[PDB]
Amino acid sequence: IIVVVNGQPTQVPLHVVRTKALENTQNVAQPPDNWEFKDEAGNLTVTLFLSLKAGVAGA
Amino acid sequence: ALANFIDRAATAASQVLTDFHLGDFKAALEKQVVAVAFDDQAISCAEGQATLDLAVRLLARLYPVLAILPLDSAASSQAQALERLAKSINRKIGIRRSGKSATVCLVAGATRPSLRCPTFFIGSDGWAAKLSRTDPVGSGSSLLPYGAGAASCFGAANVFRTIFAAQLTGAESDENIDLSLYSYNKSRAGDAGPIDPAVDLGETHLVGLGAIAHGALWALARQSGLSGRLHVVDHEAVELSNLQRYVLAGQAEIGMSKAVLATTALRSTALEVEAHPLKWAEHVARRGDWIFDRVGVALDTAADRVAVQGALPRWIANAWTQEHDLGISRHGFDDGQACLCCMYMPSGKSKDEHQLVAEELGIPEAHEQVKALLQTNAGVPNDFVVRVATAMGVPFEPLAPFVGQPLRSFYQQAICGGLVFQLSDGSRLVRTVVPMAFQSALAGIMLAAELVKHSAGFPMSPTTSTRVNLLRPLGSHLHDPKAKDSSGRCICSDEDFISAYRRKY
Amino acid sequence: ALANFIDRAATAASQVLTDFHLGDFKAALEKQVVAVAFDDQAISCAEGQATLDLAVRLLARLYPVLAILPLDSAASSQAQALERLAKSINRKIGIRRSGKSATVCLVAGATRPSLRCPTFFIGSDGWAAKLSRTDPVGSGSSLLPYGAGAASCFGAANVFRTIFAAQLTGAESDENIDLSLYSYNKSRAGDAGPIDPAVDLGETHLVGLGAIAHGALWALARQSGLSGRLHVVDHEAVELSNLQRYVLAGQAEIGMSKAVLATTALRSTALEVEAHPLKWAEHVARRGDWIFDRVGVALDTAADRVAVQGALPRWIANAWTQEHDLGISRHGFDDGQACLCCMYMPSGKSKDEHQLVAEELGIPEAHEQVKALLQTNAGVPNDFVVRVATAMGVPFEPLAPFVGQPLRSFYQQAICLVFQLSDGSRLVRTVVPMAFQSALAGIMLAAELVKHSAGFPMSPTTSTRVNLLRPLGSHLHDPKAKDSSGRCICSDEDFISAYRRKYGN
Amino acid sequence: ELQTVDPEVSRAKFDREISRFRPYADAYRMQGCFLIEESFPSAFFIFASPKVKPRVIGAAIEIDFTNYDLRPPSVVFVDPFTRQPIARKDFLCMAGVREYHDNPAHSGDPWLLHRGSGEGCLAFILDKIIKYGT
Amino acid sequence: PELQTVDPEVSRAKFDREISRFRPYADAYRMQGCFLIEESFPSAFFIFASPKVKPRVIGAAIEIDFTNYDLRPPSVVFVDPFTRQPIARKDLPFIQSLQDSPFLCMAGVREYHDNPAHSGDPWLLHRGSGEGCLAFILDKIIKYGT
Ligand SMILES: [Zn+2]
Ligand SMILES: [Zn+2]
Repeated sequence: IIVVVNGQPTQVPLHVVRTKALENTQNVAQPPDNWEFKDEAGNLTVTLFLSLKAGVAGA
Repeated sequence: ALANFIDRAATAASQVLTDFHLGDFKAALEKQVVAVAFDDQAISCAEGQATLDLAVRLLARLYPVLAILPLDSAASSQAQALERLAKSINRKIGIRRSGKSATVCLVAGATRPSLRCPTFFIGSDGWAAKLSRTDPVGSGSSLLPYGAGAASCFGAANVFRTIFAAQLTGAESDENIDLSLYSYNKSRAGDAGPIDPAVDLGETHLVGLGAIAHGALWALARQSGLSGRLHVVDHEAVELSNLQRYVLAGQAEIGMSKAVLATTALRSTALEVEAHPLKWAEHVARRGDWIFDRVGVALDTAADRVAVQGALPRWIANAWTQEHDLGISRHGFDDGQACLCCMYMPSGKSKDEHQLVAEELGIPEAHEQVKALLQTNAGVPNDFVVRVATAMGVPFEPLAPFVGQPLRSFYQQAICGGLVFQLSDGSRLVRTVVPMAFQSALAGIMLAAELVKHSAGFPMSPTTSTRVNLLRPLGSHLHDPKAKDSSGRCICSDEDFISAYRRKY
Repeated sequence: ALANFIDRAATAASQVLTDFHLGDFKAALEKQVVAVAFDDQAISCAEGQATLDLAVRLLARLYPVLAILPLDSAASSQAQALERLAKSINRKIGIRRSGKSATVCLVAGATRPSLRCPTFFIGSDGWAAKLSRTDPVGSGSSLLPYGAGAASCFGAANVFRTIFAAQLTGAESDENIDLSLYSYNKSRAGDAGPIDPAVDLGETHLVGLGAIAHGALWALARQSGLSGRLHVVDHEAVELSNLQRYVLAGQAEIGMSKAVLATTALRSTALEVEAHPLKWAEHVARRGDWIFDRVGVALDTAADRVAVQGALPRWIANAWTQEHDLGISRHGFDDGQACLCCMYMPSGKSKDEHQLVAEELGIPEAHEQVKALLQTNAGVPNDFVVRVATAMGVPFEPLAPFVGQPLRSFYQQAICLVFQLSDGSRLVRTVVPMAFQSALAGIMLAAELVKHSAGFPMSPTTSTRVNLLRPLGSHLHDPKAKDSSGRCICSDEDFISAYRRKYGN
Repeated sequence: ELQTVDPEVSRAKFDREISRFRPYADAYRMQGCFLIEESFPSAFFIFASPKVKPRVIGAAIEIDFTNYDLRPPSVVFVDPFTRQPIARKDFLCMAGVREYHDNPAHSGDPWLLHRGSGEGCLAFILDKIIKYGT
Repeated sequence: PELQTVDPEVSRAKFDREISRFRPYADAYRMQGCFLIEESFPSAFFIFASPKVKPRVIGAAIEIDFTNYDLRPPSVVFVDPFTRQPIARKDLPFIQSLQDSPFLCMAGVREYHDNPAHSGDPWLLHRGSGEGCLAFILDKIIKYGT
């Protein structure tokens, strides 16, 4: 499994993959609820994506 | 030499640094001399000039003392102009002409300044943004600004992550960046990507003219030979605080319409610029023609961006800055991919405004009273403004002028404008997200890149969105897939919305 | 030998005779012996038989004693049949086989009866009706009934005007009639009318199947070569008093559906008859098609005939028997001429029903009490019926049973009865025409439908009028301008469109 | 009453009577007159005094245009919910209304004296109800 | 005010379809006192009256606004039957000061989702369910008044 956490990859139930993915990328600061585990297609060896939600600030 | 808008920059830093204290932070800035150094190679070409322009535009919005270091005599003229640029942003800013006191340094061109401080060589070659910690990387000969400008953003982020390293986690300095803004992969020796700057943007709408839009405008004004009809839509005016983030605003633009600013900034392009000093909804209603071939979105709220998709433009580029991530998403509506509304579909119930407001003010138990005051929009009684200052740990007196005004006013002026933040030495954090200028600028560069690439007809991104975290080492994989909403509740599932789209396009 | 329906014939007489008195009148009839004489010329042709047929049908509806006089042995077969026809209408009628006692005689054929009583020779030739007071006129050889039948009506009218000469004014009998029912002008030797069994009615509607329709049906059933589809429409049944006027009703028809009777009247034609025991509205509603190729109206009130025009048939022939005339009118809608609604457009306001009934009750100024007793449907008090009976000039006793009953009850019985209690001085309001008026109007109606469906040139004036209580007019045609009020539906663009939509032009 | 006039005539006349009401709907609403339903040959209205508090349905009617405008329209007071005819405990004696001309007490004022004048059309009927009833 | 920003083709088809879905039922809605008075995108104007109360009283009149439908749920405003101007709850014979205009505290209604006290229940959680269609609003009002 390859989890791309905020663009940064890390090799590792499914909350087990996110927990070690957040521990490996030191991104455990943000609650795990704010993260969205997706597949290479974006659906809520393989490559998975542990990214945040899209943003609102821009002005 | 700290800028008159420094408290807003401190607000932004307070959301990314651990153990933040406002006195500490300004003191830290005051002990810095951030150097921009450059030689004949950088100043002799458009990519060099652009990198330097934006580096200074970003650094002067935060650091109280810069060193402007021309390394040969040809760079001297550019040095004077750069100094004038800095000062037009912060007239009290300090300029050093000597390198001995630099605490960190950015270098454009081919020459090493050989200073005793962390030094980051930045530059570009067309679509490629380049940064090295060890060797000069040079400026290319293209007339595109995307690589050159993105290089400045990465430069400014590394300056910030070097100086404040001890208050960041997993935030090492970048050693090497070679990133193509064409593909968002590592640049390759073959696929340089097309660099012809003669292109036409069609009839494009830029919605929102704030920080992100200033990065885009910065780029669109520096692509010589670009044609197009650009509609620029925002109803607001530049405020002092905005200079923390708005790379094309200086002291002289305080109080200017954001639509007029954007018009002036493009005056020397060949773009046909139509200024709409109105909100999107009023623009859309007066226009009375719902054909929007190309819309760039640079807004602040989910609702405002979703309202744009509701108009059913043919194609949208959406750009954002959030806490630990900036980016762009792209949307055709009838393309099997996620629409812009997909991006903001809510995942479940949340807390109401009365609760979150009550929590911020340190009174999570006067929810009922805050609910009434947000509906009646009545004046906050004296006994209320007294409670709030005590629960927040600040004096009553600075807040007394808000007694009697609407609670929304009291809240968004005292709290969201950072008055309680100053009074508490940065411990009472603002809930409104305030991005760093280098994030706003990069997001806007990427937005003008997408609009340009789209309008040249390039095959579009393999994924919906592209993301960047400038508070960390650049990622190895910036593409971010997003699946269409499958709840059934997004309008891209609606046959009426699909019909209205196919009718137009 | 007076008929069981004689009071209805007395109701009719009382409207035309001066100083009428019921008792005198019935006595005057009992002193008469009305003779029908005829020879081998009359019984040997279709015209002569038709003339005899209708004459007996008319005279048997009024005179209690007939003399049937065959003038040779050939005419003896027709004689028995004529006696049987007269008895089928009034079983107690008196039949004389001698003229020694005649008070008035009608003669068909060529032979003179040689009697001392007033004697009218009647006859025909095709479209021409013939009557002469001095010489036989003879009966032609055509298969046309119109002239022959009209001659009987002229026969019966002159009988009535002769017997009752002393109670009429300007009512001389006719000396000579040579009237063309084709042209309604004096019959010319060259100006004759076409005679051909080649006549198709297409799809024709006969609305109203009462007295006038009976004359029309008598004629159509003797029209040789008649083809087509004919709708006969009436919801009512034959009442005993109708035998005073309905030439095809005898004792055996009492109680029967007028629609079933009209059907059997035509059984010997080639017409496909559809009989509808309905009112016109129900006929129209059940057809759901407002195509009416040809309509013959034989009704009794303005509103009913006006409603027929509302449906917008292509062409209407309208037939009437009024107080001082009988007649026929012809109406296309979109032709510049008057329309059937024209013929009854009101010219001013009139008396209300409570007021007219107050005059008929001898209480002209109790109009308020007659309106109240009609609205409140309350019982007529005893002091009212004593007032009414005294105003009516009769004893109170016949009207005493009505004390306590609705005024509508009192008026529906005593008034619709008191005519007999007053020896004929109290006249009823509703005109009861004489049998010969109804029959001629119906002959004219059959004439028009056949001429129009044979495509002859159509009449120069809208209507044709005859007054059989006077010597025949020298100018029967009556012009009639299109209403020029604007208020007649023939002025209305919606009605004109709906007519062209169906029939063009 | 059964429709015996060519219905292309009456339908055309009713549709025009309706077209002409629509530009005035706002004005009529102000006076309390509301077109509820419309479908040849009937047009259903409800009425409410605008100055009566509380706001009260004072009347509902059905207006029939069968055989319009040879025959003038029937005006029946009905219950606003069930549409059923009502008793006075909850006809308009006026020319232009078929209940009046068919009353034998008004046989002397025939409708063809009034046809085309403006009496008997929809606005005329609505205006009379608005003026009197309120 | 709310301005029409959704392609009006979309919101007008949806409106037109809510009115079409209403028409076959109008008699049964009348039996409950529900009268469609005027329909004209984006507005549907109704009057309401208790069939079960004598004398018949107009107890409510609503303007229903379908601007930006159904990206935005519809606005329900209580108005005066004749003036067609908003009214205060004091003058109104799930509904929520007496001098303030009442609204329908309910998912599916714009005055709910825009109220700060319900920011946590966003409309897009409810879109496409029934809540916020014309019949959903009509049902609630018919059931408040009896
Ligand atoms: Zn979507
Ligand atoms: Zn006429």
